[PDB]
Amino acid sequence: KGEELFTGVVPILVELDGDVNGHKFSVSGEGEGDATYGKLTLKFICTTGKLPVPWPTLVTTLVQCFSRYPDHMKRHDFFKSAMPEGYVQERTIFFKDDGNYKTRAEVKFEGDTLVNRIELKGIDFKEDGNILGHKLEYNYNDHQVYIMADKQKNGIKANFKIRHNIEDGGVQLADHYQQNTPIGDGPVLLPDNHYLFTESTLSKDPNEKRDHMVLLEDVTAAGI
Repeated sequence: KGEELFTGVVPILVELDGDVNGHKFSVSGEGEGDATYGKLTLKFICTTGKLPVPWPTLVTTLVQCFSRYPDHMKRHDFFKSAMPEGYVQERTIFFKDDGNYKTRAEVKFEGDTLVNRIELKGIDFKEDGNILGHKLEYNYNDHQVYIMADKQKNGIKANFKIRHNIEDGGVQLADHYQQNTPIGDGPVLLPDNHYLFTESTLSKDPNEKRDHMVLLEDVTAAGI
C-alpha cells in the first residue's frame, strides 16, 4: 500500500516554475509532513527575487497525500494509494473579476522525498487588481475541499472556494477546479464523496532575507 509510505515524518520538496502576465518567477519549498496527524511544516522562498503575486494565492498550488484520513476512512484516501509513483494534479483557479492560474503538478516520491513539481501559468490579471497589486492580507482562512471520485480517469476531482482577505476588508474569491490522475499503472483507491477540512497559518522567518513564506498546515478528511 501507499499508506505505509506515510507512517512517519516524511521530507517534502516543492519546485514551482511560474508565469503570470509575462512575469516569470520560481519558488522552492522544503519541509516535512506527518500524515498520521494531518500536519505539514514548510518554508517557501522565491528564488527569482521578489514574488510577483501574493504568497496566499500560491498556497493551494504549493501534497494532499498528507491529509489525515482517519481509521473509518482509509478506503477513501486516493492520494496515498497512488504512491510512490505519484499522481498528476491539475487545477484551474479563477480569481473573481481578475485573471486565472492554470497549474500542472506531479506529486510523487523521488527517492527519500515527497516531491511536488509545478508548472503555473497565469493570464488576464489586472495590473491594479488585488493580485498583481498585492492587496491581499498575509494570512489564510479555513476551507472545506469537496472530493469526488472520477472513475473514468481512475482518479479524483474537486471543486472548492478559497477566500482571500483583502487589505481594505474585502474578500477576493478564488474558485478552484481540480482533477488528479495517477502516474503509475497500479490500482488506486476511488473514494466516495467526502471532505478535506483545512487550516493554514502563514508566518515569516526572522532570519530570512529573500521573499519567503513559512507555512504550517492541518488537514483531516471527514465523511458523509
